[PDB]
Amino acid sequence: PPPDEEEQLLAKFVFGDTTDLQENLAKFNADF
Amino acid sequence: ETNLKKLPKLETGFDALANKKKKKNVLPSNDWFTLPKP
Amino acid sequence: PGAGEANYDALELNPFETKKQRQEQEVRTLLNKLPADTITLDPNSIGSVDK
Amino acid sequence: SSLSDQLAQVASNNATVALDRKRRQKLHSASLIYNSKTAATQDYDFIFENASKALEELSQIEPKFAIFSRTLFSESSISLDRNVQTKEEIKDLDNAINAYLLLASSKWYLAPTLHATEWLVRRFQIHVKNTEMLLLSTLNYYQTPVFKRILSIIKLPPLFNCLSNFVRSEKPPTALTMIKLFNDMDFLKLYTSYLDQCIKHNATYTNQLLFTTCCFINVVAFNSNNDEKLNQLVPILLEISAKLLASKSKDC
Amino acid sequence: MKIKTIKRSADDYVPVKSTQESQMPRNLNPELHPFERAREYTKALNATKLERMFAKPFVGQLGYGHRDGVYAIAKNYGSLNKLATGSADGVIKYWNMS
Amino acid sequence: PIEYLLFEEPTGYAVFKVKLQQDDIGSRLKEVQEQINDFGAFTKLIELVSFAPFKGAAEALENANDISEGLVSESLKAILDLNLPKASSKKKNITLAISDKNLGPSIKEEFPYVDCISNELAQDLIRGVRLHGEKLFKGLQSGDLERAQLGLGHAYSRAKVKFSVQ
Amino acid sequence: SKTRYYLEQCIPEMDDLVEKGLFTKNEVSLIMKKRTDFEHRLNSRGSSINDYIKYINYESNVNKLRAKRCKRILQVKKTNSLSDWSIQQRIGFIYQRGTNKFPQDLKFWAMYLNYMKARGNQTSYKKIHNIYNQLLKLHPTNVDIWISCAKYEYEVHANFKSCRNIFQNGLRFNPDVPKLWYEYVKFELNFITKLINRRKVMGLINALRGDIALTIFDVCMKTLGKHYINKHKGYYAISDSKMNIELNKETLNYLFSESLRYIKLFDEFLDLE
Amino acid sequence: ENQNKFERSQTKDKKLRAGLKKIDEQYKKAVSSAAATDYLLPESNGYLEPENELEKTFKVQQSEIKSSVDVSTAN
Amino acid sequence: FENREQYERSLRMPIGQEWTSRASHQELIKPRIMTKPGQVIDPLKAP
Amino acid sequence: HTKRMQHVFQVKYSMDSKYIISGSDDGNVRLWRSKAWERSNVKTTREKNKLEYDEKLKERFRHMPEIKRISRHRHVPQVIKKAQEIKNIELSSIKRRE
RNA sequence: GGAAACUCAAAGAGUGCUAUCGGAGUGCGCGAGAGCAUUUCCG
Repeated sequence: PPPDEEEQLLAKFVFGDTTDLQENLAKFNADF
Repeated sequence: ETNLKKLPKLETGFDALANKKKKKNVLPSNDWFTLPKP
Repeated sequence: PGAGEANYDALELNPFETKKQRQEQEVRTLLNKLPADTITLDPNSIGSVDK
Repeated sequence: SSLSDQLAQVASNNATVALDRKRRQKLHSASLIYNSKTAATQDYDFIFENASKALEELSQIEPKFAIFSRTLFSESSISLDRNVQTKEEIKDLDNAINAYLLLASSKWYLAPTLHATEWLVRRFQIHVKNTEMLLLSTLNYYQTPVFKRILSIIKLPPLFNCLSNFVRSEKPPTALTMIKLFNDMDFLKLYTSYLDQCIKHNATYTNQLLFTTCCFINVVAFNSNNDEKLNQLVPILLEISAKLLASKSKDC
Repeated sequence: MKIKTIKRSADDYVPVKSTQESQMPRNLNPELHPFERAREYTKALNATKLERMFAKPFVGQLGYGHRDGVYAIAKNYGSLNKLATGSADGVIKYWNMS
Repeated sequence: PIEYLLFEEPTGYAVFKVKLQQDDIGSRLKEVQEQINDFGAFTKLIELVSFAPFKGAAEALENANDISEGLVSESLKAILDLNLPKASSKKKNITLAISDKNLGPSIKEEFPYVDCISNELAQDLIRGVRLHGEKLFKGLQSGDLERAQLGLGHAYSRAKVKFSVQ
Repeated sequence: SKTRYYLEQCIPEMDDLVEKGLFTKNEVSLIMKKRTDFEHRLNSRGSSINDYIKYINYESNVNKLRAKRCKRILQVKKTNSLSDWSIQQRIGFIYQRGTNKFPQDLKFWAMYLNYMKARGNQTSYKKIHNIYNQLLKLHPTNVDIWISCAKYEYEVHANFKSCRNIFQNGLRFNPDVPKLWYEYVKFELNFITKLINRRKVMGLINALRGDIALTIFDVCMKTLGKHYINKHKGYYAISDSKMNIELNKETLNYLFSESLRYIKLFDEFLDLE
Repeated sequence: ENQNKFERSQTKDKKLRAGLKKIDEQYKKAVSSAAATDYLLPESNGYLEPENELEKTFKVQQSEIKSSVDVSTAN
Repeated sequence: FENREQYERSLRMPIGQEWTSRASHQELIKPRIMTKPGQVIDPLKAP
Repeated sequence: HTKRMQHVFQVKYSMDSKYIISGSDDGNVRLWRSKAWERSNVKTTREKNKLEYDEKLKERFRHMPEIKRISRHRHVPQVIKKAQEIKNIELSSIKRRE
């Protein structure tokens, strides 16, 4: 079974997961 | 039954103290016994 | 990658010293200086009976 | 060569790390709002939450900051460390800080902007390592206590080395020392690269254009009777007169 | 290819503020604590020397004593600090030792 | 057997549970009677368990007059009825380290199951809590002690003199 | 240290938490180093209730994640092991330690009381009585304490003898607030209406007038008058005829302003004589 | 699982039998409760793995390991 | 300890905090007669 | 022992089990700590841990010869030392004849 | 010679800082548990 959505949101809280921050930064950073 | 559920109950503020909120922002930052120097 | 012990023990070795705890470790180890006779081939052998 | 030089290289390369408590308090008491005796007890969540309030006020007066509230002012950014990641990520976060600073260069008359940018001064150590974007992004407010605070916090990069007699001195630096800073052309090339990056991002505004114009006319006035220096100084001022004319605002 | 290297990260070891207490990270390995028996032996020898340094047993008299030497002493059993002394020329006394 | 202590203060009444005990036999020694002076060992010995402030100024004057003649009053009897447990007759009766033998019989008259005590142990324990003062109370108040005791002292003095204010 | 002792006491829950496969070693070392930093921040020199609050938030969220991975991986609710009650035991320890180290913040006291009222199904009302009695001891003056857990004792357990007991104890403790008297009259009328409705339910399936409320009204009137007079005239009984008479007129005005509020939120109540 | 690292290498009198049972039980309990500390050990060690057959572990030099290593360790 | 095997097996394990955990260390040290600090020790009378 | 006590006639433990009340024939009722090094103040928990730990170390290592010859010896007064020495040589002689 | 202390190091004093199986039931203890322990509702 896969990770649930709210379960992975709690995972990002509890484990201190900054991979979303790194992906968001390196993806978006250059704009407009 | 609707009389018992339209009766007023007691009035505390304790759970409001448990779950209030706040919003503020922080703004930035001889003696009596000595005699005068001549 | 594997050639360093990762998890030092702070009561003896410490890569984040200050002056205060450096002097404290100096005075504690000078107080617990093992005497020079106590180094055999096996340092578990100072508690036994004497043969 | 000199072992002292090869060690000062790694000293300036590892200034942004704390290896004992004295260096941690020396690297943490550098703050933009508070003084030493209060900023040396600030946990990161405190300045993060008041800076999130500051960013929200700045966002509801300026609509280009919700992207930063998503990315760089996030909740996990209080646990994101600077120098534990890889150099590609440090380059990406480097131009993220550059984008933030030249976006919020026009807002420094506001306590929300000050308390908002104090967070990444305190956490992302832009008072040490992303130093020159901070300096020549807030250079135009040189008669201001926020600039005196910036200059007292920061260490000076070698281009700005004629500001170094205004650290720990309560007089703000003068127009004449600003012109003596703009005089040498190897600062001037750097300032023009900043200026055309600001043009192509289209954030040019009527205060820093005024300051850049007054500094350029006084540099030309300083070299009024220096034919060689003017002959060397034409293809900088003229080239960015050109790529300033290629913009659209009447001010620039 | 997958590589990695340990990350000191300088925040979970040296603190963020000034006043909180720094970490004492801990590894209970007999590798990293080599001399067990000789070190606790020398701690025992320092214990014996310090016990001889603090061997100060006498705490006090009480009153100016009796007349001519005691010959009976009776502690009580309910309370702690009350103690009767009877001495030779028919003199009994009931001391509060506090 | 000293396990509850009563202290009276010019903002309110305090009652302290005695966590562990003082050394009774060696209670004239230097290394014991410096522990009362320093703070890091006194809070090992006494913790705050109740502090009810009388809030009326005139009720503070009235409590001070009733203590100064050695008599119980409403707020004191109220907090002792609240805090002091009914020690059942199988175990013991509870003990209470109060400051004076003039007050003693007037609480023994009202509460039977309490038992007041003031030897030198209660004397210097109350002396220690008087010395450390505000730092025991850990913030359960609004107002410092000295200005309140200045007002209460002037009022108690005028009520003793019955000074004509005309 | 003692931080080493608390961290070493929290090891068997992660032991069986990895022994059953719902947490692998990498992320359990992640949560253990996060709890290490949180616990040193808790047992620092000069910590804060904000630190206690966010450490409690971390433990509640790791409990929610443990329940979620238990209902996802093992597909059972209760693992009948050490892994279930351990986090709630730790949250109880943290709330007890916070109320010991910082007893003047009713926000934190109320968060402890709400958490324990929620977990009353697992740990019953004796812990509620214990922490509420020590709260009453450490804050006798603040009348909202008495009012709140009198509302608790009347609306969750409905034990009227103990409810009237703690109202009378609090009314003895501070008979100079209007709110406690007025809400005692409100509770007394709620009890008498529930008793008369019990009598009407007896008549449906086929003496005790409002003298309680009237006597406590009379004692309310004279006691609030006396203590309003003693709230004025601070230390010295003011002795001039017109001033004494005009302050008696002032306390008559304030006392009748209380009695009209009694008439108002009794007319809202009425259903009686 | 880890107790070999933490290991430290029939009688007549009844009280001595009980004392010997107490001391070797205390030995076993202290070795187990010392071996249960590496759950609380702060971080894990490092490794470079081959993860293939052609990717040998010694055809890796300072350029690629310094590229994919941390900035603090690279400095 | 009546012979060298029981004596070595006695002192085979150290007690300082550098070699054993915190809870096991605070269990391995406490006196056999842990006395109450400042009050009267009565003779036992249980059965 | 002390120079100013003669012929101790009555000794009693106190109920605190830490203080022995001795009463001489000179007239005084002296007091002594039983453990001649444990002080009586309430101590902090790390200090109590240190004291009980090194006391357990002394108890475990009491058979080593040099810490035995440090922990054993006192300043026994010269009367008691000489008379116990001649009593010991008398007992060895009578054991030899036995 | 005056010293900017903002380069750092070794040290000395004064000041402030912390504690030591789960709810009932069931044989149970004097409105009552602080515990002895389960196949009873169980979880």
